[PDB]
Amino acid sequence: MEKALKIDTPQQGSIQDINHRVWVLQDQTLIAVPRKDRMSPVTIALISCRHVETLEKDRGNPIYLGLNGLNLCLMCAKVGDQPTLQLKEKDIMDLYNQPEPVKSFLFYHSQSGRNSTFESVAFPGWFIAVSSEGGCPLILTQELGKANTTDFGLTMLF
Repeated sequence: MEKALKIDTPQQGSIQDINHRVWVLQDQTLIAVPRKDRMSPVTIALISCRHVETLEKDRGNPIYLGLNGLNLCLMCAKVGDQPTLQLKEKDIMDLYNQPEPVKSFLFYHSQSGRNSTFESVAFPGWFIAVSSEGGCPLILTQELGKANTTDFGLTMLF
């Protein structure tokens, strides 16, 4: 069970509100559709990792998030070259329910001036990119040349 917090309840909402970038799971990949007739709204569920007792603390607080609709959540994968995101098949309420804080799916949450960032716990050095620039797919980046969006908020509701 959790220690003593006031944000244990799952907070589900969205991120499209940032720049009208709707997110759609398309052919096992999340892609932003900022201008498409075939768009589909989704939801983003965010919850703390109650089994943080065995996790790191120095680097920052690891938590988990997922899409609410087709049973899909963040998941680190590798293209046999470098790490990548795979939000397709994963459950968030399960990792919360059972003491299985799988770092490969957890992300350290941070903030830097009204902005929030999320770094891969199993593989630090990379940040999730919300893709609010042109309309790129949801991927992880380690360094960007002001071409992606790593620094942003969320529109999670409770």
